Amino acid sequence: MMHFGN
Amino acid sequence: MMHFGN
Amino acid sequence: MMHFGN
Amino acid sequence: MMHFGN
Amino acid sequence: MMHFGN
Amino acid sequence: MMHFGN
Amino acid sequence: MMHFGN
Amino acid sequence: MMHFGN
Amino acid sequence: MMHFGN
Amino acid sequence: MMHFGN
Amino acid sequence: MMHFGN
Amino acid sequence: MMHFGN
Repeated sequence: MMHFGN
Repeated sequence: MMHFGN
Repeated sequence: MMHFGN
Repeated sequence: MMHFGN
Repeated sequence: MMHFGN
Repeated sequence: MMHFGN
Repeated sequence: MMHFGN
Repeated sequence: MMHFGN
Repeated sequence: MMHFGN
Repeated sequence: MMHFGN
Repeated sequence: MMHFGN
Repeated sequence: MMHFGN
């Protein structure tokens, strides 16, 4: 999984 | 935001 | 799955 | 927003 | 499935 | 923030 | 199921 | 709000 | 399940 | 808020 | 599970 | 806040 956030 | 997952 | 959001 | 999924 | 929204 | 995981 | 609301 | 579920 | 809210 | 779960 | 909140 | 768990 790859998560990109603030 | 981006979420790449299964 | 691929999710693109705010 | 974009959701690509099954 | 592909969903494009606000 | 970025999280790359399984 | 997919629900989109306020 | 968005809810994607079974 | 995926839930997006306030 | 986002909750990704089973 | 992944939870993102305040 | 973020919680990644099982």
